[PDB]
Amino acid sequence: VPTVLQKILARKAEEVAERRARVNLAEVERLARSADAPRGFANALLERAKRKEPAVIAEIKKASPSKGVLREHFVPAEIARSYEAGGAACLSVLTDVDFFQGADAYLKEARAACALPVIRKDFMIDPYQIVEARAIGADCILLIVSALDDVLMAELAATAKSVGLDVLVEVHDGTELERALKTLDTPLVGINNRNLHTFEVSLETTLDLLPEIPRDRLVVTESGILNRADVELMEVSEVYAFLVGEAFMRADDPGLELKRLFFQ
Ligand SMILES: O=C(O)c1ccccc1NC[C@@H](O)[C@H](O)[C@H](O)COP(=O)(O)O
Repeated sequence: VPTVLQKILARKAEEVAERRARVNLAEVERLARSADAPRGFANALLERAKRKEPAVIAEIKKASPSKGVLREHFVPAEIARSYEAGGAACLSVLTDVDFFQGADAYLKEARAACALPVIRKDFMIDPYQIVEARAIGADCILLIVSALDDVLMAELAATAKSVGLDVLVEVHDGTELERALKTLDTPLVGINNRNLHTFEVSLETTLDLLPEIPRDRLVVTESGILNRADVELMEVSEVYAFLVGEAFMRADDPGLELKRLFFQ
């Protein structure tokens, strides 16, 4: 529905077709069976959150639709190592090329550089992309409720499980939340505080949904985390899992900014 999302998804269908033409599904499936074992993306968040410790998914993002270029000097392996040293639980690596100035290679490089699990941050609309995520070494994929009907969403999640990927489902409102909870049993329920129609950010997007989130799910609050008051708000509300990019991409030492926001 969101205009920018429609444009991304239209492009995404083209890119999938183009890649499938060059590398067909059977080959991507062979590469996925051969990849390094998944590192346990959900487990890494769950083991910290259950101890009331910050579970930070640190995001490697060169540019974005809402902000333009976020980091001039962009070396994924170095960002990954800084993130790990600063206390991140997992990484998020944008692999979308035309809207986030990302690349699949950035995920391979970030993952090889550290021992943390990595979510492929991209726009999944086709089982091909899910199998491909595992072939490039991802430990988790992203499903965006705004972008999917329920049957397709269940199908993509089932494809992910069958290649050993964890699933992060992202919602923006109560209607999307209830579709996600009814359709998927992943524990990882991501709430995006950034409205994709206006690009406005509200941390209360997360807080207002907590009364509908079962205790067997883990809330991952996404976007808008910029300062320590934001972190305090979430932790007092018993939100311990975060997806954060801009706050770190604007800093000289991204891992140090992570330590300053979460571990002092
Ligand atoms: O950030 C954007 O401009 C944007 C635009 C269109 C679609 C999705 C978008 N962002 C996806 C969102 O998951 C963010 O990359 C992460 O939540 C990290 O947010 P940040 O901490 O950088 O505000």
